[PDB]
Amino acid sequence: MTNKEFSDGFSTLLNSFGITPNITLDEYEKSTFLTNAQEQLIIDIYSGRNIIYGKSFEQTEEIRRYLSNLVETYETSTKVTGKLGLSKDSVFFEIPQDTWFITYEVAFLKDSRLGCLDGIEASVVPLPQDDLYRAKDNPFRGPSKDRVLRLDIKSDLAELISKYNVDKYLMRYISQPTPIILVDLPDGLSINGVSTESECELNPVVHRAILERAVQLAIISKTQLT
Amino acid sequence: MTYNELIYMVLDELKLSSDDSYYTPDHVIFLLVKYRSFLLKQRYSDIKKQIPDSDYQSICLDLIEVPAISGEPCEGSSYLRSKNKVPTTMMIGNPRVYPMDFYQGEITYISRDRMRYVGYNKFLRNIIYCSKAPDGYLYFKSWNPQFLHLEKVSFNAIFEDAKEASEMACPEENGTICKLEDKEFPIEDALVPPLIELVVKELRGPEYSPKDEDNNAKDDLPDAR
Repeated sequence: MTNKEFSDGFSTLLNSFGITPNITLDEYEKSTFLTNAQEQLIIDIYSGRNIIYGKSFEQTEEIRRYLSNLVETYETSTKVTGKLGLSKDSVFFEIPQDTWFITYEVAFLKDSRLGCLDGIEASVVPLPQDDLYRAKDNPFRGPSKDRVLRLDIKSDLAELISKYNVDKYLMRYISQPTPIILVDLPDGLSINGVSTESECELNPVVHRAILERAVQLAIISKTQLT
Repeated sequence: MTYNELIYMVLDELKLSSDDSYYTPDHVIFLLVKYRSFLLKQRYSDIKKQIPDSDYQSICLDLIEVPAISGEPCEGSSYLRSKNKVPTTMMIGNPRVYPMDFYQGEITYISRDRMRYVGYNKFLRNIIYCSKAPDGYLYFKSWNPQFLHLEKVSFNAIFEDAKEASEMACPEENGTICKLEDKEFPIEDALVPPLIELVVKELRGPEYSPKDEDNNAKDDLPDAR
């Protein structure tokens, strides 16, 4: 559906300007509720907390086709220099700043101590801070040629603790969706920092689910004190 | 295999990964070292069997001449003894003290009781004998005054405490391994799965048991607190 179609279908579903009691919303509130429904729906779908689907990020073809247009892949070889880490062999990499959730994450190693296993594609294992001290010396769960431990820290950084030097950092995440803004907003207003019109980037299948969730959100908004 | 691999296998079987765990790796080392001797006795005490090379360890000792009792003239001949206390061997393997070369020399490791009376045979008056005294040191005895010049020996046996004999481990070519976790655990692989099973069974029940958790000047275990 297009922005015109979002607006028209949304008005039809709310029975705006009908003879029965109804709700009429501005295009700004339509944008607000559509965006809120979009983000709530896709977070619930990623976490698997939506009862109607009850399915996780890539657990069926339905969810694949819903959130296929948010997954972006990122590479980086620049290491942030001045930071304090929990290990001498700890390197820091900057996050693309539009990430929500990291789903795949990999590091490539370039060390002369790796023999003929140079450039070994090592899995990045996110580890809690309880496990770190006892995982540093773990030979089965600690850093190795086939394992890298990643810890999240402030300023959107990723502390990669590795036994060997890390040259590159490959990662695949769910990206910020473009908000659903049905009209170029006046000066001052914006949704997620966007002021002009902005079409939903997901597949058309989930647009109607977003529409009904937005309608329910609007009804709750106007009928939470009555 | 090393102490680290066995320790972390036990820990991962138990999933004691958090630093805020009641049972630390030290419990694991203690249980492993005791259950090793337990299994070795259970397997190699009933009837005599071949002992592999994995069950053994070599300690290196530095010998010092000591009086039999004190500095008196009539207190008997002097003995050599290791500078530091020596681990207790188990009676299942092939204990041997060798002069830094396993394939040469004859230094006999015998019982404490036997070494009271040795060397009276005229053909055995040049054989060095060894035993661990109740003092805890390895004492040397012979009728050939040349033995008192001996300065260094290495002792290969299935020692009853892997930690003690590994701490007394001989210097390697690269150098000494400071951390015990990086040294090699003394057991055959065919006895490793049983050892892990026994230790994991030993700590599985205690792992999920309740604690006296309230700080209230009270015993809270009867209430399953």
